[PDB]
Amino acid sequence: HMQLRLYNLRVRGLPSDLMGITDGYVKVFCGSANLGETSVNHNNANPWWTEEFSHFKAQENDILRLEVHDEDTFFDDLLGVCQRQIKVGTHEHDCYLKEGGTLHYMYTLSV
Ligand SMILES: [Ca+2]
Ligand SMILES: [Ca+2]
Ligand SMILES: [Ca+2]
Repeated sequence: HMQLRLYNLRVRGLPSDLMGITDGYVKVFCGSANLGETSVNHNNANPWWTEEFSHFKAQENDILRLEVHDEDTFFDDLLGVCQRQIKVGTHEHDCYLKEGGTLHYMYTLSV
């Protein structure tokens, strides 16, 4: 087992919602294990989140998948997906979201 820690999620420049400012949250997977989701950062085009995510059964080269969604009343909209293979150490990354904006994040993979 290796330990993965995913943290410092933030987005710059989310697009408009159908009505007003987007209500973003991030869902986190590692090797298709569901690691959970952040709270919704309501009415914020440039959110950052305090939440962090750990996975104590990771392996090097597992695929980290980050999904940025907009919360809505009837159907949430998936704005973008960032995927990469995890490497030992601490790494900072950014990702351009299909529907607009850029996601920045860090992770640490250990032991
Ligand atoms: Ca929407
Ligand atoms: Ca809103
Ligand atoms: Ca919304």
